[PDB]
Amino acid sequence: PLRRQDVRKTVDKLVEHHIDTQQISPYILSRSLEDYVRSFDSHKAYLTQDEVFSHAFSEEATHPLFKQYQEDNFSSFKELDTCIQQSISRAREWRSSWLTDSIRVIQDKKPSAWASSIEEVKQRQYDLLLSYASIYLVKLCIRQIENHENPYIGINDHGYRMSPEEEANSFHVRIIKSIAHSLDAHTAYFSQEEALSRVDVSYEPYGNGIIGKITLHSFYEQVSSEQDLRKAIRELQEKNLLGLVLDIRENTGGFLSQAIKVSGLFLTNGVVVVSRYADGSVKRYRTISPQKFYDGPLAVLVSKSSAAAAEIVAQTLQDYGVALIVGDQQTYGKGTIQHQTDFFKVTVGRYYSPSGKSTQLEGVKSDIVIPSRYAEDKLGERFLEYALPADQYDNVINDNLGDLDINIRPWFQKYYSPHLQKPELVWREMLPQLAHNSQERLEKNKNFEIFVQHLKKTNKQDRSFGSNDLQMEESVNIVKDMILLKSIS
Amino acid sequence: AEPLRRQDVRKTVDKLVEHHIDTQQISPYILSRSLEDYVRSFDSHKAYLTQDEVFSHAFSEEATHPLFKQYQEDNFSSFKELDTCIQQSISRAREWRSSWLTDSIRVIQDAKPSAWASSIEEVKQRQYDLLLSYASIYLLCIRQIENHENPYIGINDHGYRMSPEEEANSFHVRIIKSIAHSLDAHTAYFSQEEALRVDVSYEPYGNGIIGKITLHSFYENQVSSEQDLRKAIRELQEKNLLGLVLDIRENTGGFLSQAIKVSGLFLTNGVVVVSRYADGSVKRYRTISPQKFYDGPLAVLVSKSSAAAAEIVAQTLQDYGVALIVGDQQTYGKGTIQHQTDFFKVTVGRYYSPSGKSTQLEGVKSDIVIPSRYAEDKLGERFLEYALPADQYDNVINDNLGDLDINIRPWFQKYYSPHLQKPELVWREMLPQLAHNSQERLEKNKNFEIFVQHLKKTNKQDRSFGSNDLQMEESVNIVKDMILLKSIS
Repeated sequence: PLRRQDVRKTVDKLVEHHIDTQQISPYILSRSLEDYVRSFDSHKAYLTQDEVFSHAFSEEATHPLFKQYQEDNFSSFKELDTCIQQSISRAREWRSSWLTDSIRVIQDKKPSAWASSIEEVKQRQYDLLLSYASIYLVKLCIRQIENHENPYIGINDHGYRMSPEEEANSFHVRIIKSIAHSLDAHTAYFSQEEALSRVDVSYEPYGNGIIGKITLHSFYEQVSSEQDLRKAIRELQEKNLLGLVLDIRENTGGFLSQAIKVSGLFLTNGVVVVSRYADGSVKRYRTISPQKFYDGPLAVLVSKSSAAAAEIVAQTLQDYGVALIVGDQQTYGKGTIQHQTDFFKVTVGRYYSPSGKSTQLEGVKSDIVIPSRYAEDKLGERFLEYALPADQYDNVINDNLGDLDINIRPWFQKYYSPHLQKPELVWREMLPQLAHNSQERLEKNKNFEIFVQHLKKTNKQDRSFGSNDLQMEESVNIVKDMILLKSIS
Repeated sequence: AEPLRRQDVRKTVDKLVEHHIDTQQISPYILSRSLEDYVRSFDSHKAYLTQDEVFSHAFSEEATHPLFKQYQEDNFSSFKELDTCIQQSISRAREWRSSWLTDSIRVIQDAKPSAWASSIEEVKQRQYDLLLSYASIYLLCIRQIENHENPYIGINDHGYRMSPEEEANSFHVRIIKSIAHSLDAHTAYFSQEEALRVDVSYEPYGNGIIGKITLHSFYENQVSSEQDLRKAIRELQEKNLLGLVLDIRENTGGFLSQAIKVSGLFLTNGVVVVSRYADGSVKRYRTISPQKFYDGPLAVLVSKSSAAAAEIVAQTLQDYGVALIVGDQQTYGKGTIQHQTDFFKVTVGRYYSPSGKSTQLEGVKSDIVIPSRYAEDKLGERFLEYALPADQYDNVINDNLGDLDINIRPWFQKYYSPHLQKPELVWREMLPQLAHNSQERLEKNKNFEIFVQHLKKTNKQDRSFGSNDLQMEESVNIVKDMILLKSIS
């Protein structure tokens, strides 16, 4: 199936629900041609810049796509899939001669620019197998770089060449997946064929009480992220809980449903997160009794790998000023919404915190910087190939209850609005004092001084920074300061 | 220069025992030890003699019974007998070495007992195991290990055989030094041939800082340990000095005059240290204006190596309860005074803390235990030969003025007694809360638990405990609790 005409109808099912773009344009197409050459190959060893350019970026290559797309032609694309074969044919053969001298092969870089000279295309295709070769630490190997090279032939799962009609899928599947990507970073296309269908807890003694350390790896869902934290915090309160550090440095996300649930543990009433979509808006409220489960100093420890769901919690607990966000200066920065539907996984709406500030290309900003593992690594959505720009929404901290029906809306006014959570000042007030001490503590810490060098690869001299969690130890020290500072106010 | 006759040794000793603390008369008991110390001074590893050769020449009544009376007659037979036997084994062990030299390549092989060997062969192995020891550290010896024994056989530094007097000279010296050692641990003779600051750092804590100060010694120019401390503290008081750690882990003593002045920076008025010589007693007052130089929480970090003036400061500050002693379970235990006068050092008296407790041999006890690098090692006064026993003296915290002449007390009744330093209770009450938190914090720390293993050499895998002072980091944490525990009161 999947004849040439299937693609134009396939995408119009998608674009109508897409978040920012709802109509194809040559701007989308020029990159639709690029993602074709970036899904294959991600190592840039098959082609020459000149060869890439003339077939991927020449005006003869870039601007006839329209109207060709509407026209279903795909010649500029078909020559590219013809041009790759020539590069493909060259690769295999080069390797055939090395099979002969295999013993020599055994002996033991993404410029975003392909090699200018063909003999340099040689050397890297030559230095390509070295990746999979040196991981151990050939026949078994050579297939691992060919199985993903073969869909441009029409190959079966196991190796047999299939009919042109089932060879027609791959050229047309990889023209649509190369389209879904160009719209934005978080949308790929899924074929039916591809559509086959907890919490660490520790504490440290301090004064006549303790400081809680809780690591949450993801928002999952009587056992959930909300439930286990409740179990932990309550168990800690047996000991005199004086402060709390919340670790989401490795939280790669989870249920939005749980992000609201966790956030409500440190809030009384009010909006937690807002998301518009293509049309409308929904302010996902949080309603709880006057009691907050944990009412005290709270430090949220994050990293560049902290995710959307984690960022939503961090950004929201920051706007209400019940939590100081410590860790890397900026979180991952994922603030978009993706949904299913075969098969599309498309970005449809933007996330917003109660203050209307978004986490889309900038993340949750840290009030106190504590560099994590990924500090010197370029990690974040901003570096994904097609990431959407940042926006902001109206501030909703004081809720007008303005997005409801007038049957329920009065009910809020009487019982939800008067006990609305007021953003706090006490913790963000002592912030310039806390940031000063942290900076001084880190500079005077030898282990942390080493850890910084170690990230910058300037640790020519070999030093060890111990076996303690350095990012956590500082966060504990920040909470120790918060407690004492409050105790003298 | 001058050699020494038989009659000289006794004359020199009489000069040595004139103002000794516990012994002013040479008894046979003291002489028996001097003969025992003679072999041990020569043979440290017990690798030259047999049990009997040892036992018969020193330990036997033929060896040790006639000692006292012979000594009065200025005769030293048993020493000459022993020295002769020493000379035999030396010559005996050297003709063994000569053969070991021929086959030297084999010697390069690197594949303290309670009692001497009960057979020549058992010695012959230890003598061989000695070469093992010297070669094993590598990672020649035949001459290096001769230097110790050469002056026993009449061989000088350069190796030329000395005159009968020059041999009798060195022989008499070795006797005297052995009689000296046998009086007590710190009395020593020196033959006429022999012989011829403050680290400051701070850690930020809340709206102020905690000061770390390392005092390597009590030195007394324009600079002393006291003045450097005053300057250190005053510079620290520019920032808000909330707490203070005083480090003396590697302090081995120094001037008593500085110990009095250092300890008086944290005390208002009263006795700091009491001295008792063979006759009479002295009270070292500290009269400062009621203004303490430093008024606040104070942790004093100590170790097994800390002595002896360092102990005086540590225990005096402990008795008034202005300082908590943290560190090793016990200090060195040096609680005696050495006078220096062809010169010798005589232990002439004992020191006492104001409460009347001696630092010997029990040392100063830490209120909170933070094991140092000597934690597994056996280090203290009690492990030295002929160490003197522990004593006790009257308490003086309520100062009699009884040691002053009766016509000078009027001043001290008028301006000194009404303002005595009263022992403080504020900090010693925190002790159980502090000791509990300190114990838990260490056990929950990975680096410190690795460090403890590293001491017992249980760190089979090479795990690093980091490049930070673990004992200081904890000492700061103890002060951090002390500040909070006071802020709530």
